[PDB]
Amino acid sequence: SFGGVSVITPGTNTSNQVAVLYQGVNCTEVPVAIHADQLTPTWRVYSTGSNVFQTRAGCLIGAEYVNNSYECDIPIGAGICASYQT
Amino acid sequence: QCVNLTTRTQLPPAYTNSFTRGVYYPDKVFRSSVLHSTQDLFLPFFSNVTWFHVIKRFDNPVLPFNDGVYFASIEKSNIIRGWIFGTTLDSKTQSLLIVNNATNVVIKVCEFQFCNDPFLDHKNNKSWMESEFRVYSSANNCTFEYVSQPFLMDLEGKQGNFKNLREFVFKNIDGYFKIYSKHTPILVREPEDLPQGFSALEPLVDLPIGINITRFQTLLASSSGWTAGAAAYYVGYLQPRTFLLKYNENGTITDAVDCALDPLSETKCTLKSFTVEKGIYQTSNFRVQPTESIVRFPNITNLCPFDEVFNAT
Amino acid sequence: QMQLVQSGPEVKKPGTSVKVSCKASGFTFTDVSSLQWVRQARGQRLEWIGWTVVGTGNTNYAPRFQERVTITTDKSTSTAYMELSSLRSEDTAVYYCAAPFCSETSCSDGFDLWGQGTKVTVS
Amino acid sequence: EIVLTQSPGTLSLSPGDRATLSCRASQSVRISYLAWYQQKPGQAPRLLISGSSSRATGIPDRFSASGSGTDFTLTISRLEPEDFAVYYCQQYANSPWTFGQGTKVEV
Amino acid sequence: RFASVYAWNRKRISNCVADYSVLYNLAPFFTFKCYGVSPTKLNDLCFTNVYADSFVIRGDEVRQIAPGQTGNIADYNYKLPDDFTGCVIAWNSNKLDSKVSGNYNYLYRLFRKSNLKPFERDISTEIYQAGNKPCNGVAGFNCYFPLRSYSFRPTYGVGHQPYRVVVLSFELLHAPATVCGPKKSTNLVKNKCVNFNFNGLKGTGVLTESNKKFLPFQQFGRDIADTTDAVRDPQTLEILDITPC
Ligand SMILES: *[C@@H]1O[C@H](CO)[C@@H](O)[C@H](O)[C@H]1NC(C)=O
Ligand SMILES: *[C@@H]1O[C@H](CO)[C@@H](O)[C@H](O)[C@H]1NC(C)=O
Ligand SMILES: *[C@@H]1O[C@H](CO)[C@@H](O)[C@H](O)[C@H]1NC(C)=O
Ligand SMILES: *[C@@H]1O[C@H](CO)[C@@H](O)[C@H](O)[C@H]1NC(C)=O
Ligand SMILES: *[C@@H]1O[C@H](CO)[C@@H](O)[C@H](O)[C@H]1NC(C)=O
Ligand SMILES: *[C@@H]1O[C@H](CO)[C@@H](O)[C@H](O)[C@H]1NC(C)=O
Ligand SMILES: *[C@@H]1O[C@H](CO)[C@@H](O)[C@H](O)[C@H]1NC(C)=O
Repeated sequence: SFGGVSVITPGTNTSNQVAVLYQGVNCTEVPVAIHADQLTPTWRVYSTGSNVFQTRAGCLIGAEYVNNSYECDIPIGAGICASYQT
Repeated sequence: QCVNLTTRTQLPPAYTNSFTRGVYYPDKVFRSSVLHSTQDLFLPFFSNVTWFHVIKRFDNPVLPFNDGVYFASIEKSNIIRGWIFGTTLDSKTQSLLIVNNATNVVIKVCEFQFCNDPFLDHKNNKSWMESEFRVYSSANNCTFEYVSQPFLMDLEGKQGNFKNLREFVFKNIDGYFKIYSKHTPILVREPEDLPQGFSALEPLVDLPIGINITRFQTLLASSSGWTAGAAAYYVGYLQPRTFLLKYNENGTITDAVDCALDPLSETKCTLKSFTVEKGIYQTSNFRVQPTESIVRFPNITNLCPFDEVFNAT
Repeated sequence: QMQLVQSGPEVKKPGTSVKVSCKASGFTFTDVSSLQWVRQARGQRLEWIGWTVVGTGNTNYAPRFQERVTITTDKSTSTAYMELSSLRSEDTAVYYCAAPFCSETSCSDGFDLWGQGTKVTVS
Repeated sequence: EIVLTQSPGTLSLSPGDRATLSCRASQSVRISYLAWYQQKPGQAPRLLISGSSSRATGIPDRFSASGSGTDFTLTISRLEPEDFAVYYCQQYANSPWTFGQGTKVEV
Repeated sequence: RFASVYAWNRKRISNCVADYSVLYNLAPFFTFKCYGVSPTKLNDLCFTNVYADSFVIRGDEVRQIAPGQTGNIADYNYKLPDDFTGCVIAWNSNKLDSKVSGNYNYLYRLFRKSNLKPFERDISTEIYQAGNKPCNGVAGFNCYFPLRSYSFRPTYGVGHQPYRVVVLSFELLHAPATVCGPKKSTNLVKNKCVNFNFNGLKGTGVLTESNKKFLPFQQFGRDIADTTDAVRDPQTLEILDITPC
């Protein structure tokens, strides 16, 4: 199994908290691969982070999913945009 | 003279996170006002180092070693003095002898038959002196001899107010001995945990001796029993990592980051900058490493008639 | 398969010498493997003669066989030779060569493999 | 300089019964350098157990080793009619090796 | 006398001038191939440190000293790294090492638990146990001696004569040099387009004064393009500053 990794970040001064997207993967594929010497990125702690929301571009970890609507801030893909709010 | 004193006492250790310590100069070149990305063996940021405390204690094992580990001591009394490296201590495998008593710095690689515990600690009750100098017995074929200036020593010993903080990372590359060292006399506090800050590690002994390090001891400084003062020393292990290093205009390292700590640091070193703006950034890929090896070749095991062809009448 | 082979029974005459071989295609001499030689007479207890090391070439003989037997091992041809001299009627018996299945550093304390033996008789 | 005696000298038991045999020496104590063998008429001897602690290739669990001292013992749970043969005890540790005299079992 | 295979000596060559003319002038030097350099350009470069390794091996195993070679002497006795820089010299020495009565003072490993990484240090001669059972004391069954002695006699044909071997290894131009070649210095010229040759560096430019502070273990300066632009004069230790015409 192979793929891509993207990082969702607000400005560095604004905060130091991020969200990570796994491109084009069913969200149950990555939790299995959480073991030492098994993933190229070594920061597998994040995979067991915040609640996972599955999208058409892959599930993103570390950001929650509200159901109201705002203006797009950071475009995720297929009708989803992330933002830094209260 | 040496004594089989034995009567060793041991206590459970502690754990402490090393914040940012353990950064040294990778190469022998002068760069200024740049950002340089280097892959090498480093101490990972926010790693867990094993803290040890000495009052009524006696420890001298080998440091679990892979051509380099990190060792940081907070002291005032200047207990640790010299270096003795050896794999069998049998006068067959040439053993090190690095000695700096007051001002001399003698390096000698020679076959040695040492004692059980080469100790300079024990001699004349409270008082300290350079006793047990002849820890070795025979010096048949000694290769290298060299004299240089010593470290910043402390006269006699002082209990408490441990201003001095010595950091040593041990290795040696291509035979070049490299015990990188940094001695800062800045501890305005109790020992407690390791301090917070940044400081590089110049190679203090970058010298062509030649042999490598795999099992050794560090020399700690009547002939039985002692009541020493308080001291603390910390042990940490290195791993292969990629670091981004910043040089200021004066040519010295100011700040650094490691790629493989957090996604934030990952994109920081992908963009080759210390600040990232709001957005979405693509970074290293996502692979799964193989877990084992399998080999399947055909079952038959005969001998191909090669000598008949090659050595016929 | 993993089994040793040997020559056939032989008949000799007094005042002569023989060479006995245990070249086997079912076993690899390699460098750690060693083999011993045993002799079986007609309804008699087995007696140990000697065993030799392929790698270091060291031998080990009986206290009474330092005058008429020589043991040598050739790794290139993967064989073991004994030169036997002074063959009387008491030396007519069946010879066996034994060597454990020992490849590289892995092998046990017993000689599992066993040659069928050659019947040497001298009149 | 080692002499081995195997006991009992002869046996005659019903097939399928449990039997046990022993061998004795006079030299130093060793348990891991002892091997047991069976030789059949017209066939080379075959190995049964080595070192009194492990089995060879293809050896069924019938042969069980025992003994912790200088004595060496072997036990057979059932006497299937093909096992009627002679047993040999062999040591390795000491001066040049020497076998035993052999124990023959009868029907 | 040269040391055994398993105790190769490592000699210090530093703070002197090396002339390779006499080295390459010896008639019986045959297996002389160099990897990182060319053998005729050893007299014009400065090396930071030079090491020499001496051992005597059989003729059939001289080919095992090339880097990356696999075998039985290149796994338990002496292994060269894959990034080797320097070169080896080998020549027959059947005249001296061999003896009429038999010389048996050359040894080498026969068994080992595992192979050895390049140059990693050891001598221990403890017994090696083939079987799973632990063996101690002396030799016997499934526990042997890991040493065998060479037999060097004139009766042996080609392929068994002793072959004296020496290996030279050295880094290249990343530290204050100590071993140099025979060359003649001159007077330094300031603020003039010249053709400098500073301890191995050939370039063109004008040399000025610089204020940047070099630590005692540094000799070269570099910039973003990774080209040298500040060098320290060997003879007199001020810091210059290289800029093109
Ligand atoms: C820090 O980032 C914020 C992002 O909104 C920016 O407004 C501010 O000017 C920055 N401060 C700096 C770069 O010192
Ligand atoms: C992931 O796989 C499960 C199991 O087959 C399936 O039910 C689900 O539809 C898949 N999700 C996506 C986003 O493809
Ligand atoms: C939207 O989410 C809130 C909680 O996050 C929940 O109470 C509400 O029912 C959701 N609305 C719909 C239409 O599902
Ligand atoms: C301790 O005793 C051992 C065994 O007698 C001996 O080998 C060793 O040299 C002794 N060491 C000292 C320091 O007396
Ligand atoms: C690492 O150090 C922290 C800080 O005290 C501690 O809480 C944690 O238990 C340590 N973990 C390990 C595995 O030692
Ligand atoms: C170091 O050697 C010098 C030269 O003899 C001597 O003056 C000095 O006292 C020595 N240092 C000691 C003995 O601690
Ligand atoms: C110091 O040690 C020496 C040798 O061990 C001894 O002769 C002397 O009496 C001791 N002196 C004191 C004050 O302990």
